[PDB]
Amino acid sequence: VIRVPLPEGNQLFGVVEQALGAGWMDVRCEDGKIRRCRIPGKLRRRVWIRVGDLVIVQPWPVQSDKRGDIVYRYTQTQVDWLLRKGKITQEFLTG
Amino acid sequence: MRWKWIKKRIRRLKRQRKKERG
Amino acid sequence: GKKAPNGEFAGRKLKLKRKKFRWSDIRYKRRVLRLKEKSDPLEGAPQARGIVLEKIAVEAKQPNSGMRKAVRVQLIKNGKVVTAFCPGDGAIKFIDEHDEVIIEGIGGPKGGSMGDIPGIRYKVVKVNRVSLKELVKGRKEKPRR
RNA sequence: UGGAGGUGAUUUAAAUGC
RNA sequence: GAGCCCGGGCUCCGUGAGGGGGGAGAAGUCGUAACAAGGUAACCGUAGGGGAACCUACGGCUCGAUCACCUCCU
RNA sequence: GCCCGCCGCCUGGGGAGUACGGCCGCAAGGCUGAAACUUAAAGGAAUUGGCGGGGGAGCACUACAAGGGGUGGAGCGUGCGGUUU
RNA sequence: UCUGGCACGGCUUUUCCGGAGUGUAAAAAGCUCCGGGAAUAAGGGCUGGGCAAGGCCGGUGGCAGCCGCCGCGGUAAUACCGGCG
Repeated sequence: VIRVPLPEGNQLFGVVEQALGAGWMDVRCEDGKIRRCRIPGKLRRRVWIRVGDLVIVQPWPVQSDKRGDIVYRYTQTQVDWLLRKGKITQEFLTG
Repeated sequence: MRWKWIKKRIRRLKRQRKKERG
Repeated sequence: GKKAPNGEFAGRKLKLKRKKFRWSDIRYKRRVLRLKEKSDPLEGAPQARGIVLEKIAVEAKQPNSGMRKAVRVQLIKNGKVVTAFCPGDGAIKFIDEHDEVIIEGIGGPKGGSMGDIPGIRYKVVKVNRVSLKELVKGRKEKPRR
């Protein structure tokens, strides 16, 4: 049985657009905005994210439309599962 | 280093002093 | 001769020496001119009220990440833009935009923001002339407008 | 036993890592 | 004999497109500069040149290099 | 070193030996010389270790030479990578 | 629960009420004398190292926060929040 995390609350699916340096990434999100996202350290040590990965984002409580933290990165087969459940669209991933 | 800096300082000076002279 | 002239009538040289060499203490120089008093707004003061233009949250420093609660307040007579660090957990809540917010420094006037915070020179005590440590405790008073 | 010069010098061994 | 006014000059306060640098963030790129002789020793003042680190010339210095070769000194 | 006389210079780092101003210089430049801001270090000597495309001494047979045989060519046995299921 | 605490038994009785003069050269200040008369206003900070002067449980999980510095929070936190000491 396969199990895949999904965005909880106001959390958003996102595709990673650009690497800025220092754990800051520009992420195009599922509501249509580009957020400047932080990688919590607890994450940076565990994974290697890259441009054109799909992520869960936790927006910040101030400037919700401009900043967030990336909170979970998806593998390639999870992304396929999220395409097949209709969680994400193939048109959103490419951009 | 101080090679660097001397010519950087000189280039900054000139270029800027060019911008002042102009 | 370890420096100094020693001699009855020389003293004046002494007297100017010290003073000449006093101005290598940044702190002394600064006060005796009054650069402490001119630059880092306040006009020197203990504290300053100001209108909360908006609420902003900024990032933490180098080993760190966490969303500090900061306001943007405008000092009223000073008429200067100040970004500011807010004590307490929940807080950013009890501060409505366009309530009065009295502002102080925090941890040596030198410029030194505390280790975590990059910029923030200053502290907030108040929301509508009642403080933040009074609003972290539920009973003591609770806010208006 | 420990110190200062003068001149051969050796290209057969390759950038990077949070 | 004041304030007042007028024409010009000079200076200072509130504030402005644009522009300079700093201490940083450290996940993109280029290179390997220095730190080991860093793989062409390194620095140094001066001059030119190169995208960059930097290279080269001339003079200096060892805070200079590793044996080797030669020379001195308790 | 220990004393006595005078003189220059320093007063944490980086900003910066820069800005501005003045002085000097044909020019190139020099002399004089901050502040805003930022940092819990900058630094020095020695100790240990690891390291260097460093030097001496000594061994080795998973070393190399010397030497004998062979793997890599085929068929098959086997375990694996992969693919298939 | 022997630092101390509680029951219970007894004592005294700051504030508080009432009276005398005072003082006022009118009050108030109500002090001061006397009668009545209750065990009856205590808190704030900190407790990782510095400073130690002071440690466990529960929550939380490099978050939220703490922070004067050095650091501390990345799933057993004495450092955060709450409680208990």
